[PDB]
Amino acid sequence: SSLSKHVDEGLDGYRDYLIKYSDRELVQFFENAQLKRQYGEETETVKRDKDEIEKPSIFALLPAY
Amino acid sequence: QRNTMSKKELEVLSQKLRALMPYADSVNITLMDDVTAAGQAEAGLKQQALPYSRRNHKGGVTFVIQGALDDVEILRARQFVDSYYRTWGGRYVQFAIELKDDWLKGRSFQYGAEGYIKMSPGHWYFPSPL
Amino acid sequence: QRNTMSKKELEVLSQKLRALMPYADSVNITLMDDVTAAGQAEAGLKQQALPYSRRNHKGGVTFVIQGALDDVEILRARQFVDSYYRTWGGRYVQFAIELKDDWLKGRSFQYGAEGYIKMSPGHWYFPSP
Amino acid sequence: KIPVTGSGFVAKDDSLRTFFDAMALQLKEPVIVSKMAARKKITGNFEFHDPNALLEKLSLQLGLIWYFDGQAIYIYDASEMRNAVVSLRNVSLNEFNNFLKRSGLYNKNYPLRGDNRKGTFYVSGPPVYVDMVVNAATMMDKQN
Amino acid sequence: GSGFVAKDDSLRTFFDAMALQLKEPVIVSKMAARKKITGNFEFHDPNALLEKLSLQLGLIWYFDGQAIYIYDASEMRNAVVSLRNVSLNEFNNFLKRSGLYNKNYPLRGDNRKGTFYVSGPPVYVDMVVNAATMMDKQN
Amino acid sequence: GSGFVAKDDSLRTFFDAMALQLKEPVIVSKMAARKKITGNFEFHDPNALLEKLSLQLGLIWYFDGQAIYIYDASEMRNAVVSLRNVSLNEFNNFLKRSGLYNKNYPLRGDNRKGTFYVSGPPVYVDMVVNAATMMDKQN
Repeated sequence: SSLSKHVDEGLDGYRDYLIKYSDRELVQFFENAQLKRQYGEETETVKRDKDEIEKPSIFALLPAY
Repeated sequence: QRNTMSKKELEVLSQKLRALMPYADSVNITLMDDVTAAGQAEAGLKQQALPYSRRNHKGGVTFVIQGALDDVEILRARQFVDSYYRTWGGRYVQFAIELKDDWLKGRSFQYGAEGYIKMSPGHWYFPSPL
Repeated sequence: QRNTMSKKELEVLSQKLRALMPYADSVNITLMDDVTAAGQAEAGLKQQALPYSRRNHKGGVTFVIQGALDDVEILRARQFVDSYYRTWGGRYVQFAIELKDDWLKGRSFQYGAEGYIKMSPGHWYFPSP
Repeated sequence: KIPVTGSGFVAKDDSLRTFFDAMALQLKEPVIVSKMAARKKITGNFEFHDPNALLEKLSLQLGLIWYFDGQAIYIYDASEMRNAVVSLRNVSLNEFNNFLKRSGLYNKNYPLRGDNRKGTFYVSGPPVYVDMVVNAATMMDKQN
Repeated sequence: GSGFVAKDDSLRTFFDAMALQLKEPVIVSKMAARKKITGNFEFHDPNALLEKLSLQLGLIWYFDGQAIYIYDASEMRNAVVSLRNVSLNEFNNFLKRSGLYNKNYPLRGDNRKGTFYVSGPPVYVDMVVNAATMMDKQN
Repeated sequence: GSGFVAKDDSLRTFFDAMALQLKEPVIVSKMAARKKITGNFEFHDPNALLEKLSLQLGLIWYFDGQAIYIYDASEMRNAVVSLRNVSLNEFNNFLKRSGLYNKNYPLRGDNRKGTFYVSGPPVYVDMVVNAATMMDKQN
């Protein structure tokens, strides 16, 4: 809870390396299947236009890379 | 109930229409009442069990028949209008039968003076008050 | 309201214009108001419901018609402009129809005092009007 | 370039964070929208002339809870409201309400439920309101 | 003048539309968010519409003063607690003045004793047990 | 006069160009460096342009006397800290006499007590908390 927000500051270069070389159409699949898994079937589908300011998680880049 | 002509100048119209129609020997002009032209159009539109909406305004009325009618309510509403046009003309009362689908086609909404359409479980649209 | 010729200076202009057209008998010169020439052009431009902007200056006016007009608005604009040019000519008032494309088609924007166009969830555009 | 005569905000599929940051000038404080309440979208022609009354109505039609702590405006959705119950060994509830009223953190929409001169009460609301009330209540008894 | 037209909603879409006529926000659980509803409704008396719908659909609801929690009926929990040095009448007098007294789910027990029984929604039972055990430790 | 014609800059090449009219360096964080801006800007009143653009973009800023820090609004943190043996009205005179007193984010609390509530930028909160627990250690 508290050490996970400390390791987030320590893990910005690896997330930026995984973003540059993973696929855009495949990270969006692992992002929507995670939201469909956690909250339910009535969850709004995430589209491409999040990519400007919102960053994907480390559990969606790592299978898609 | 919509003209202001006296007895003298109605003979001028009954002679300028006779000179305009050469086969006619004489033209007879009868003054018909105005509320019996719309009460017969409403009573005939009620016997066929059709949904309608009368719009009264100054100098003419208009009956609007909309919705998703079925196959018998189109034939029964087309046989009455063409039997009414033969006797009254399309000058005073106008029938507006329009076949259109379910408005707000599959959307849930909260109508009345503060309206919003629900495009999705997480999406709100705020048009004119539905 | 733009020339100050006298009676004799108008009569020598009529006698020096009659010599140029040999078929004519006499040239008749009438003076018209300068206000109704630019008034009929605006009263006809408001009736067709076209967006416009008027730029008054000395010695002529000009009307600018911008925007992403649709198909029927540039048919009514040609039918009015080519019917005004037949009556008055293009020496005083001139129309300038230029058509462009709309930036705010799928965009969300704020209008009013401090206007901006949000081109993206992470992009702002501050225009200078 | 932007031809409309009046003043207002037009949102085409804005996602409730870009929408409330546009209200963050008429409101004179910055707005902080949470992560779960930013998945909802809103579209339409809006105008702001008393946004503290507009935020209350849209927080009930959309389903949201909000809180203003003097520097910013926090916005969560309704399913993030948490509850707590704490006991004061040596100060009263009427003593704690004077600390909240004098400082300026007293919120009349989420009051404190309890007996007027006792030690126990029940607080519930947004997570930045509860985690301040619990932390100051257990940091005044250790001082006293 | 008002009203919702439900077409296959999910009881979280539905009850937020009633959250304006009711002056409090509504929190629907995730097991009671699976049931669905259709129909043309009319929100002119919502405190009786919520009571009629919670018995036809099968639900339990609790309003503490800030929000309206809605659970389905299979989430009802129960517990028995014993108080050492305070009786039931002063704890019920605490709830009558604190405004947390719910007449639909009262406290079952002897009127001047320590042991009693409580059952209701999981936000009401978890508050009543913690408030009951946090007064005897204070005494 | 002067100005800056921004064409798809990234809020770090913009606020460095404003950092000449502002007479201090500008430190933009990397979560507020992903937003972009474009347009012809004229710097003739920078202290009101930064105040207006922080609300139109959604930002928080702070000037401690040597530099101007700029974060986005979702990085604002808060804390409540207890002073055992020093009043708030004395600590607030320490901030007024030093130069770190910011009237946009003041200290909410009782005027003669030990507990208060502070919120603002992370460089202002982590200075006020550390200089308050280093004033309980001195007494």
